[PDB]
Amino acid sequence: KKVVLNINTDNMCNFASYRLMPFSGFIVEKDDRIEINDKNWFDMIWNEEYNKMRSQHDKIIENIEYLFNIKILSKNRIKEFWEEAIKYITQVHRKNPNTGRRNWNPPTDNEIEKLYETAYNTLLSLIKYDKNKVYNILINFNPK
Amino acid sequence: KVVLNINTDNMCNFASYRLMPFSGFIVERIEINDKNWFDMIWNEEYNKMRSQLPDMSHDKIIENIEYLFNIKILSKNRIKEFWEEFCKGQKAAIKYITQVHRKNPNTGRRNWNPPEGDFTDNEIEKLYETAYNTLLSLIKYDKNKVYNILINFNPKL
Amino acid sequence: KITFYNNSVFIETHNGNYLFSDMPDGNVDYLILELIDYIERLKYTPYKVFLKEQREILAKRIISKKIRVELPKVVLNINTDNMCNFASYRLMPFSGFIVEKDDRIEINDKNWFDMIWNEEYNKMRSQIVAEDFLPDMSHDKIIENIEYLFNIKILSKNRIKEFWEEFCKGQKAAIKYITQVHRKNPNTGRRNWNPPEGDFTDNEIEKLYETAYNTLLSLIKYDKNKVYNILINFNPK
Amino acid sequence: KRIISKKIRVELPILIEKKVVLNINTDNMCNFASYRLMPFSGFIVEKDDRIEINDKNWF
Amino acid sequence: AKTMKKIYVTMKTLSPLYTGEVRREDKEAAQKRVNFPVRKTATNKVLIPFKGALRSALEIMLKAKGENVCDTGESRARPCGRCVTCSLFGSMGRAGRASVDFLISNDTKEQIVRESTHLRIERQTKSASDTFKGEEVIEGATFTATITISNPQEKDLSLIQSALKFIEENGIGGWLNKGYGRVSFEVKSEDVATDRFL
Amino acid sequence: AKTMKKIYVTMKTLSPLYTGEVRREDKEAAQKRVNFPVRKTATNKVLIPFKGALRSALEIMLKAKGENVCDTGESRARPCGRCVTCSLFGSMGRAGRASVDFLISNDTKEQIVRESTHLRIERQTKSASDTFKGEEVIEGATFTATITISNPQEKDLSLIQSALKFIEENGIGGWLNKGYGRVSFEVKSEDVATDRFLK
Amino acid sequence: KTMKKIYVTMKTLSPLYTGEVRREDKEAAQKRVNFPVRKTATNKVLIPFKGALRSALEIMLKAKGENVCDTGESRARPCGRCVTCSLFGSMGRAGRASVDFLISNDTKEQIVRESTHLRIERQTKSASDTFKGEEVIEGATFTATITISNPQEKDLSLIQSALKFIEENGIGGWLNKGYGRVSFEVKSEDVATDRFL
RNA sequence: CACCUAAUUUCGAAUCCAGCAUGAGAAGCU
Ligand SMILES: [Zn+2]
Ligand SMILES: [Zn+2]
Ligand SMILES: [Zn+2]
Repeated sequence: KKVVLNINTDNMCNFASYRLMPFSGFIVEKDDRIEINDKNWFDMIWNEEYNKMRSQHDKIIENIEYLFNIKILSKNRIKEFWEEAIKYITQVHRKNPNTGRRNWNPPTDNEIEKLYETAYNTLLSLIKYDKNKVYNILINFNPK
Repeated sequence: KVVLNINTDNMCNFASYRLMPFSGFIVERIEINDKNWFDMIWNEEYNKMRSQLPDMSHDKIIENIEYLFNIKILSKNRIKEFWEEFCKGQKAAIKYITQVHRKNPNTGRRNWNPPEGDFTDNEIEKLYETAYNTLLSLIKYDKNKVYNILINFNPKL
Repeated sequence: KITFYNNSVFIETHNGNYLFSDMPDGNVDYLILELIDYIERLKYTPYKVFLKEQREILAKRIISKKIRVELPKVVLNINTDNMCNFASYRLMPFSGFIVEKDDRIEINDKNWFDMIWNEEYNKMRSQIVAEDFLPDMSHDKIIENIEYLFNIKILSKNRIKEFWEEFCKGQKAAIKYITQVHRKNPNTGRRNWNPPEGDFTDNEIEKLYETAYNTLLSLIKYDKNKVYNILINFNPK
Repeated sequence: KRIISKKIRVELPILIEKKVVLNINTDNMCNFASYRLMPFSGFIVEKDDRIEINDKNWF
Repeated sequence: AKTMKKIYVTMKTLSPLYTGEVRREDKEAAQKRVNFPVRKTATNKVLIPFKGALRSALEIMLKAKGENVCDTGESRARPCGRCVTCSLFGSMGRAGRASVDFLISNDTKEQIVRESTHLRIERQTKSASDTFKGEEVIEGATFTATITISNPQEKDLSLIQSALKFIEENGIGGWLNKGYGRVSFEVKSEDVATDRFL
Repeated sequence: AKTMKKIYVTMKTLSPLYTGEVRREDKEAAQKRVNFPVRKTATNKVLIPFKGALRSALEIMLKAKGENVCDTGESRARPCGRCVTCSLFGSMGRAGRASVDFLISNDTKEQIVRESTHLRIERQTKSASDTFKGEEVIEGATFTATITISNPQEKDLSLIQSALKFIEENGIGGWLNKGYGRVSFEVKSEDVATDRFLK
Repeated sequence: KTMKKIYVTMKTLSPLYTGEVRREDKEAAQKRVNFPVRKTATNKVLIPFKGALRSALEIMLKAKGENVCDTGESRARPCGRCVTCSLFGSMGRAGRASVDFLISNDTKEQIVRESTHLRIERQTKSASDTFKGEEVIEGATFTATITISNPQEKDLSLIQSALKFIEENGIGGWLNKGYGRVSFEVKSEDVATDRFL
């Protein structure tokens, strides 16, 4: 079969009048058309096959004032809550069983866990409140 | 033009493409060709500047290496060291296998690992000769075939 | 310090005493050029003179006068000795390799390239493996077995991650991975499993390894959507 | 006094740089294993103060 | 603003040096052979993170001396912007004055990096229960770095040199408790103006 | 915190010391001459692992005493983090406060390193059935290590010294059954400040 | 736990010879002597002790009818189940009985001498060959300590039986010529492992 | 009281193992 180099020949050496080059490419049979392509090629198709396998109320506002005052319920939190939300809030409060690392912000340790719980409560309740009410509530706290 | 100058065997099937990992030399009538060209060219010009095997079947090779691996005549240190001398050429592998197999005239002790079991003297020497003939005939094969043969017995070759 | 003489520059540095060509009185470490008398009249005979072909014949005279004569990235040698003497030239019949780094250029032999070719061969071989890209239990039993081996840390998040990567590469690659992981070593007696936490003996530990083997074997027969919904609960990434 | 009369310097208790000259066209270079190597064919000439590497045309 | 401080750091290893590979692709390529690869360049030279070691040295020393110095070591800890290491190394708003370079080795991986065998031995039967291969940088291998301080102060160099002697005392890189990473630093400082290039 | 303990140990060798070479390329360079190379630096000085010996000594004695100590010697065993040796030598969530340096010889190679011959003899025949060559460290060679305890306690120096006497009793590394590695220790400790470098 | 300490004190009854093993200490000494005695760098005499105990115990336990592995054959593998496998180690475990070297109490200038041995023709009774060897003098005292990690009720008895077999056969080299006959004294004690705390 | 000798040979290899575990986040300016 006809054989085509996809490799770059624009780097060479001259030894014994032979224009040689050490190379580490892969030879591919493709339907009576053989080719020898580089490592990048295999990187690209390994990525393509991986992506193909990958194709499958006043107290609430006062709690937000306290929490944003010590910045545990900060601006990106308010944004990503707006971007949303129950599964999000579940995913940003769940304590890691190995390290005990809740994904909130740092603000005693008992007060820290109470404040963390306070956030989960306030975050869950505000999603209970309808849109616009929370939206307005959240604008003067983080305008975005 | 392309002349591949390599065996197009050992073709695995990643995804829907029959690939085959390779490392060789492109030489310009362009001709991709393997490490044997570099051995030939290196010997040729290195001496031009100095001017002032047994053949046993592949199934029987695999079965005998499996048998000697179970009774610990061939071990992971031996399969790795023989692979290192096989990468150094087909003449260093002959020297290494001859050095391991040889009976020292004063002691009579071959450098193989002794078998594990209840084998008598003639059976032990027959298995030593089996290891010699098997690793001697294995060299007659190419690097990829040698690699697929010994990669089962030693997974970190 | 730069003095003068009859055209002579006499630049003194901290390293060496150059003289570009009356003669001076100090040491003229490097001299740059009847002149033999100009050499012989000059105190502290120079180390190495810096001298169209008549030059070379003159240099032979400078060679005979017992004076060194030169006729007009750091490079290191990783070579041998061998040596030879042909046509008044100490030689070496060697062919090799010029390796270019950021600061050094080194001259290496073919043995270093064989070292590099062995490494590149061993690198290439461990990229393409087999056909990249069974028992059976119920789905809920698979859930409680993965929960139980997660609690006792036999099946960990890293093991679930490599299981998902070997499952995306296909069925046979994942079969090879679990048969490698559950491989009891005949000369050592350990498998490639995380040992469970808890007060256990050898029999229930071996049984738990067997149910880990059977659970990860029976999960392979399921499709990718069920396996993804089975393993996100334990490994969220 | 008698080696000063021989016009050679005497101490009573400079820089010399032994340099390696390449003298080889290194513009034709290739990359194989993150190494800029070139297959090389020449002679290690060892004269004084200069271990010059010289090609086959020099020979 | 008219002057800058140039601190050329030449560090040699008295103990074998390990720092861990960070690139995932390089690390998953390396575990087919070795279990703990050393962090290297794509030009095969060894790289060590350096700003974190100097900053951690200054935080521990300045906290133990008694200055009002914040701690950025804790989880998601915020730099205050008032202490001297907030001014020297970085703040949440103001950038760091010291642009600390990486520790670039002089030699490549074939000269200074060597793969070795580490163990885990049972205490009762005295047998090697586990075994793993890890790369390390050899002893006497030298590394170069450059610390460029813009808007310098009088005491910045004393702080950097004190942090360097603390890194000699503790170690740099990983596996510091087992004896790895003990180093010796040479310092060449200099005043420059910013318009040498002009 | 404000202070750290410095424990300079100077260990002299009484019976020949072997600690095996770890580097695979240094091994493969040295197996053409010596079957058992000694652990060595690139600056031709002898390296000995020290943290594992002290840790294993403390776990063995504190287990025989009956104290709550985990074992980190079984296969893939993880430290709990509540022991006494877990504080000194580390756990999964916390590092060890006692950073233990490698034992590095004051002399170099080719001065304390000596390559020797070892035997295996038939019991019925009394002939040298096997022979190998191993690289040892001579007796009277002096090694220097430092232990930096970051958060010192009252019982750290006593625990370190007790582990040192156990290393004297058992041996430090290598073929400890045959009699190799029997050493003795000299200890000099001081409570240095953490801010001593801040001039 | 407990540990067993057997302090052995060895008095040398006939001459003793253990050859040097270090290459740099033999090839630097072949211009002076032909068989240098095995030494420390602190000028004290070294004798390998674990192998003599192991060889003794394997001979007597093999001839008693119990299953023991023979580690005397070339490239032998210990079984891991026998008594000497438990005491002196095997492949996969280690020796409970760590056996120290036999360190001399004196230097070499006190208890090492340099003898002249011959080889004599049989027909004519003439000194055909001459060689020189360093030997350890008689009554030289050596000391060693056997430390048993997990002791049983039959480790000290087997160690003492191996010591008596060593006094009957000999330790070190040149055993058939009469060299190396010794006398052993044992001080046995049972320490606690946590005793250094 | 002398005198001769003080050398020579074999071996210098073999094997096991090379695994796990954790964490993938958040801030300000904007
Ligand atoms: Zn701060
Ligand atoms: Zn613990
Ligand atoms: Zn046995």
